[PDB]
Amino acid sequence: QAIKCVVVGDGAVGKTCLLISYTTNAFPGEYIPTVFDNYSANVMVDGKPVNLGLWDTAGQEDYDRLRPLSYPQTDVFLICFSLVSPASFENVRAKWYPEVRHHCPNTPIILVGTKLDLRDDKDTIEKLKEKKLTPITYPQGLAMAKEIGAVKYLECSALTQRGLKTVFDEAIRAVL
Ligand SMILES: Nc1nc2c(ncn2[C@@H]2O[C@H](COP(=O)(O)OP(=O)(O)NP(=O)(O)O)[C@@H](O)[C@H]2O)c(=O)[nH]1
Ligand SMILES: [Mg+2]
Repeated sequence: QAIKCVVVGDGAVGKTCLLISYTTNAFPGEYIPTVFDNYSANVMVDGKPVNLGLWDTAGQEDYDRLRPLSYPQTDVFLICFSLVSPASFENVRAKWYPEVRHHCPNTPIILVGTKLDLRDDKDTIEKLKEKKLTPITYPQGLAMAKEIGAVKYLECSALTQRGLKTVFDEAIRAVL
């Protein structure tokens, strides 16, 4: 079964790394901003084989009139935000949930907190502290998910791969 999955979210949240770590079991060298890339993976979820078409989108605001072109016939959306960027988190409800629902009213949304490894990280906590900012907790993620009518909230690290397979397993489970 062919399943189309589109990934959106603010620039630098870890969309590309998420997709490349999942499909190749390797974390990308540098940070090259995505224009548009196309990945695929053969998955087995609950006894079913699936062709998972993964569509990587640009998080830069410049591509606002270009991004909705990826949206038709989408089976499941991943809206991504960094657990370590409150700003990216606020934009889940301010930008990404509205943009997805204006074009795809019904398509299931999975909300995905990325960079889980960085949540308990010393340098990062302290760097957010100096701006009177704090990492996004799990309860807040779940409330945001309910807020945007997401079908699942999941947390993962593209770096350690912690929670990474479940993201896509649940993405497929929201279509099936
Ligand atoms: N610690 C940590 N860093 C991560 C993780 N995922 C991505 N990063 C870092 O975050 C930066 C952005 O990653 P990237 O996947 O390119 O984000 P993006 O959402 O694709 N950006 P764009 O919208 O511009 O394409 C990179 O420096 C990358 O190494 C993660 O799970 N943990
Ligand atoms: Mg990218």
